Amino acid sequence: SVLTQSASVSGSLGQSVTISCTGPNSVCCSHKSISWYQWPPGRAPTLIIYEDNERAPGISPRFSGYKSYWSAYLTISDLRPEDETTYYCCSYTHNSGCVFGTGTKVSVLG
Amino acid sequence: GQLVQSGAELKKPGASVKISCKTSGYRFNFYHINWIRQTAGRGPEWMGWISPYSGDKNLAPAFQDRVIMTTDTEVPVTSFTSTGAAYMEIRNLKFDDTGTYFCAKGLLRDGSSTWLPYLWGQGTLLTVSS
Amino acid sequence: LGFLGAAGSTMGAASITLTVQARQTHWGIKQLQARVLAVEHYLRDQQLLGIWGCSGKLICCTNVPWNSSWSNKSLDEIWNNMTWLQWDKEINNYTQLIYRLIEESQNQQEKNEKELLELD
Amino acid sequence: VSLGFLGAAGSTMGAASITLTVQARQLLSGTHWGIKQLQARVLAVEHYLRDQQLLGIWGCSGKLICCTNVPWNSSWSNKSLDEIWNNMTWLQWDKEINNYTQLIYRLIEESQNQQEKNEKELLELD
Amino acid sequence: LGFLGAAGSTMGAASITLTVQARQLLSHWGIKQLQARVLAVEHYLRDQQLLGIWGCSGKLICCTNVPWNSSWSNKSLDEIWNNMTWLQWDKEINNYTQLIYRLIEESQNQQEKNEKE
Ligand SMILES: *[C@@H]1O[C@H](CO)[C@@H](O[C@@H]2O[C@H](CO)[C@@H](O[C@@H]3O[C@H](CO[C@H]4O[C@H](CO[C@H]5O[C@H](CO)[C@@H](O)[C@H](O)[C@@H]5O)[C@@H](O)[C@H](O[C@H]5O[C@H](CO)[C@@H](O)[C@H](O)[C@@H]5O)[C@@H]4O)[C@@H](O)[C@H](O[C@H]4O[C@H](CO)[C@@H](O)[C@H](O)[C@@H]4O[C@H]4O[C@H](CO)[C@@H](O)[C@H](O)[C@@H]4O)[C@@H]3O)[C@H](O)[C@H]2NC(C)=O)[C@H](O)[C@H]1NC(C)=O
Ligand SMILES: *[C@@H]1O[C@H](CO)[C@@H](O[C@@H]2O[C@H](CO)[C@@H](O[C@@H]3O[C@H](CO[C@H]4O[C@H](CO)[C@@H](O)[C@H](O[C@H]5O[C@H](CO)[C@@H](O)[C@H](O)[C@@H]5O)[C@@H]4O)[C@@H](O)[C@H](O[C@H]4O[C@H](CO)[C@@H](O)[C@H](O)[C@@H]4O)[C@@H]3O)[C@H](O)[C@H]2NC(C)=O)[C@H](O)[C@H]1NC(C)=O
Ligand SMILES: *[C@@H]1O[C@H](CO[C@@H]2O[C@@H](C)[C@@H](O)[C@@H](O)[C@@H]2O)[C@@H](O[C@@H]2O[C@H](CO)[C@@H](O[C@@H]3O[C@H](CO)[C@@H](O)[C@H](O)[C@@H]3O)[C@H](O)[C@H]2NC(C)=O)[C@H](O)[C@H]1NC(C)=O
Ligand SMILES: *[C@@H]1O[C@H](CO)[C@@H](O[C@@H]2O[C@H](CO)[C@@H](O[C@@H]3O[C@H](CO)[C@@H](O)[C@H](O)[C@@H]3O)[C@H](O)[C@H]2NC(C)=O)[C@H](O)[C@H]1NC(C)=O
Ligand SMILES: *[C@@H]1O[C@H](CO)[C@@H](O)[C@H](O)[C@H]1NC(C)=O
Ligand SMILES: *[C@@H]1O[C@H](CO)[C@@H](O)[C@H](O)[C@H]1NC(C)=O
Ligand SMILES: *[C@@H]1O[C@H](CO)[C@@H](O)[C@H](O)[C@H]1NC(C)=O
Ligand SMILES: *[C@@H]1O[C@H](CO)[C@@H](O)[C@H](O)[C@H]1NC(C)=O
Repeated sequence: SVLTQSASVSGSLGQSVTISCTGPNSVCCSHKSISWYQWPPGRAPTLIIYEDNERAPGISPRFSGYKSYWSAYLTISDLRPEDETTYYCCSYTHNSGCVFGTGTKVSVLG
Repeated sequence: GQLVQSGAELKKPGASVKISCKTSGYRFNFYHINWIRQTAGRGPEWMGWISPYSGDKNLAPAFQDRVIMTTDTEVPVTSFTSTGAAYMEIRNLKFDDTGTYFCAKGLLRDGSSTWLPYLWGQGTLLTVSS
Repeated sequence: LGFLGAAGSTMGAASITLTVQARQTHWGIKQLQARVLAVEHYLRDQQLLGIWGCSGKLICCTNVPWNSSWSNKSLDEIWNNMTWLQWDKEINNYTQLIYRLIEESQNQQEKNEKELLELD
Repeated sequence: VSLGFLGAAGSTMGAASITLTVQARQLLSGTHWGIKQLQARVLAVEHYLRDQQLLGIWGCSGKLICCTNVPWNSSWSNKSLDEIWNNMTWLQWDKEINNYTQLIYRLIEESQNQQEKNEKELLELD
Repeated sequence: LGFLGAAGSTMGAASITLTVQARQLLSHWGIKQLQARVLAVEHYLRDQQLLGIWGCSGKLICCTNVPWNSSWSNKSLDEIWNNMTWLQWDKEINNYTQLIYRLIEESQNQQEKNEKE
C-alpha cells in the first residue's frame, strides 16, 4: 500500500470527479503503468482503465485517465448514481505484480 | 467467459486450505490466472499468478513461502473455447489470512498488461478460528 | 518457427513470420491438374496485390479508412488478443467490400500522380 | 456506382481510366468435358501472364497507369490530346494505332533497359 | 540482335539486350500439349518468384546488399565485364550459384525486418 489516494472525492450528479493516486517516485509513475478498478464491498470488482490512458472493453466513454511523472489520476465525466463506489489504483509493469493503493470513495452530493 | 470458485470454508490456525477455480467459455491456456485476496485491515492484495500454458508462476515475496499454485490440463469444447481449473493452496494459515479470495482471468495475450485481471469470479470467504 | 507455425499466435506476433509463409498414366494426369492448380492460386493472390499496388511487399499500407461497422475493436483488442483465424471470421462478410475500396483508392491515387507529373 | 465489367467500353478514354481496376480484376476469374475445362484454365493463365510479361519488362508492373520516357510520334497519330481523350473510345483508339502497337512496345522496352543501365551507373559513381 | 544474338557478346555489351530474351519466355496428344504449355509457365514463374523473394521483381537489373566473395572469383570488373561472355561466366561460378541465391534471400529477410520499423 505504498500508493496513496484521497480518502474520498465528492461531487454532484453530472459533475466531473477526479481521483488522484501517488506514491514514491521509484513506484509511481516513471517506467510504470496504472490500472483503475471499481471495488464495491461484498462484490467482485470491475476494471475501468488500462495503462492509465485507455478504457477497458465494455467501458463507457465517460471514464478517462491521465498520467504524469509525479502522479496519475482518474476522471469520471457525467457522474451518475451508479458510480458511487469505492475505487482503487494499482501500479504494475510487464515484469512485476499489481500493487494496490489505499483506495478512495466517490460520494454523490444531493 | 466465467470463473467459479470453491465455497467458503472454516479452518483451524496452521491448517492449509485449497481453493479451486473452474473456468469455462474461453480458452484456458490463452490467459493468466490471477489470485487476489481482500482483507479488511489490508484492502485488496495481489497473491500472484500462474500461466495455465507454461506453468510459470510469479508470486509476491509475502506469499512465496506459503502459497502453491497448479492448474488442470484444458479440455477443449470448440477450437476457440475450452474448460479447465486452477487451484491454489495456502499453507500455515494465520488469522491475518482471513478474507475474501478471488480468482480472475488474465486480460490479453502479447500486450503490456497480459496478466492483469479482466473477468472475476464472485469470490468466496475464508475464516480462521481456534 | 515454420510454415503456419504462427497460426496459434496473436495477429501482431504473427507479423514477424510473414516472410516464411510467403514462400510456397493415371498419376501423370493428376499431377498435371495439381500443377495447374498450384499456379492458379499463386497468381490469384498476386493479381490482387498488383492491382492494389502492394506487389513486392509483405505489408502494404493503404489510404482506405477503417469503417467501425467492419469491426468496433481497438487496435490492442485486434492485434494482441486475436489470431488471424479468428479475425478472418469477424470480417468474412466485409472482406470483398474492403478489397473493392482498396482498388478504387489505387486507381484514384495513380490518376492523381499522373496529373502531378503532367504539370511538371 | 460501378458500370460493371466492360461497362466503360462505350465511354471516352478519359472516363474509362476511372474503371481500369474493374477490368484488371477477374482476368483470372472471368471425360470430354473435363479436358476442356483443363484447357480453359491453362489458357486463362497464359493470357494473363502474357500481359504481365510485358509490364514487368517495361518496369510498369504493379501499376495501373505507367508513364514512360518514349516520345509520341506524330506519324502514329496527329491527334491532339482533346481529340483522343475526350472524343474517343479505347476501341476506336486501338484500331487507329493497330499497326504501331508492336513498334511502340519495342521502344518502351529499349528505353527501360537503358534507364536501368543508367540507374546502376549513377549508383556506381556514389 | 534477335533472340540470344548477344550470347557471344561481352557481358557488358550483352546487358543492352536483356529485354530481347526477357520476352518470349512465354509464347493422348492433348495432354502432351498441355504439359509443355504448363512447363513454359512454370519456368517463367519460377524465375519471377526468385525475383520477388530477392526484392528484385519488376527490374531487369537489381543491386543487392550481398558482398562479393573473392573466392567465387578473383577477376577484376574490367576482366569480367569486357573480356567474358555470360556463358563463360556461368561456368566459372556454376558451383556457387545456389550459395549466392541463398545469401540474397537472407539479405532480403533482414531488410524486411528493418522496413517494418
Ligand atoms: C500460446 O499462447 C500463449 C497465450 O498466453 C502465449 O503466451 C503468451 O506469450 C506472450 C509473449 O509472446 C507473453 O507476454 C510477455 O510476457 C512477458 C512476461 O513473461 C512472464 O513469463 C515469462 C515466462 O513465460 C513466457 O515465456 C515462456 C517461455 O520461456 C512461454 O512458455 C510463456 O508462454 C511466456 O511467453 C517469464 O520469463 C517472465 O519473467 C519476467 O518476470 C519474472 C517475474 O518473477 C522475473 O523473475 C523475470 O526476470 C522477468 O522479469 C514473466 O514472468 C512480458 O515481459 C512481455 O512484455 C513485453 O512484451 C510485450 C509485447 O511486445 C510488450 O508490450 C511489453 O511492453 C514488454 O516489452 C518488453 O519485452 C519485449 C520482449 O522481450 C521487448 O521486445 C520490448 O522491447 C520490451 O523490452 C509480454 O507481456 C504472455 O504473457 C504469454 N501468455 C501466457 C498466458 O503465458 C504463447 O506464446 C503462445 N505460444 C506460441 C508458440 O505462440
Ligand atoms: C454515352 O455517350 C454520351 C454522349 O456522348 C455520353 O455523354 C456525355 O457524358 C459526359 C460526361 O462528362 C458529358 O460531359 C459533361 O457535359 C455537361 C453538359 O451539360 C449538360 O448535361 C448535364 C447532364 O447532367 C445537364 O445537367 C445540363 O443541363 C442542365 O443544367 C444546365 C445548367 O443548370 C441548364 O442550363 C440546362 O437547361 C439543364 O437544366 C446540360 O444539358 C457538362 O456540364 C459537364 O461538365 C462537367 O464535367 C466536365 C468533365 O469532367 C468538366 O470539365 C466540367 O468543368 C464540369 O465539371 C460535362 O462536360 C457530356 O455532355 C455527355 N454528352 C452528351 C451528348 O450528353 C455518356 O457519358 C456515354 N456513356 C458511357 C457509358 O460511356
Ligand atoms: C479477448 O477476447 C475475449 C473473447 O472475445 C471473443 O473472442 C474474440 C477472439 C472475438 O471474436 C470477440 O468478438 C469474442 O467475443 C474477450 O472476452 C469477452 O468479453 C465479452 C464482453 O466484452 C464477454 O461477453 C460478455 O459476458 C458478460 C458476462 O457477464 C455479459 O454480461 C455481457 O453481456 C457479454 O455477453 C465474453 O464472454 C468474453 N469472452 C468470451 C469468450 O465470450 C476479452 O475481453 C478480450 N480481451 C481484451 C483485452 O479485449
Ligand atoms: C564478336 O567478337 C568480336 C571479337 O571479340 C567482337 O569484336 C569487338 O567488338 C567491340 C564492339 O562490340 C569492339 O569495341 C570497340 O573497340 C574499339 C577499339 O578497337 C574502341 O575504340 C571502342 O570504344 C570499342 O571498345 C572491339 O574492338 C572488337 N574487338 C576486336 C578484336 O575487333 C564483336 O563485337 C563480337 N560481336 C558481338 C555482337 O558481340
Ligand atoms: C461506414 O459504412 C457505412 C455503410 O453504410 C457508411 O454509411 C458510413 O459512412 C461508413 N463510414 C465511414 C467513416 O466511411
Ligand atoms: C456474416 O454472415 C454470416 C451469415 O452468412 C453470419 O453468421 C455472421 O455472423 C456474419 N458476421 C458478422 C460479423 O456479422
Ligand atoms: C517518327 O516516326 C518516323 C517514321 O514514321 C521515324 O523515322 C522517326 O525516327 C520517328 N521519330 C522518333 C523520335 O522516333
Ligand atoms: C495498317 O496497315 C494496313 C496495310 O498493311 C492498312 O490497310 C491499314 O489501314 C493500316 N491501319 C491503320 C490504322 O493505319
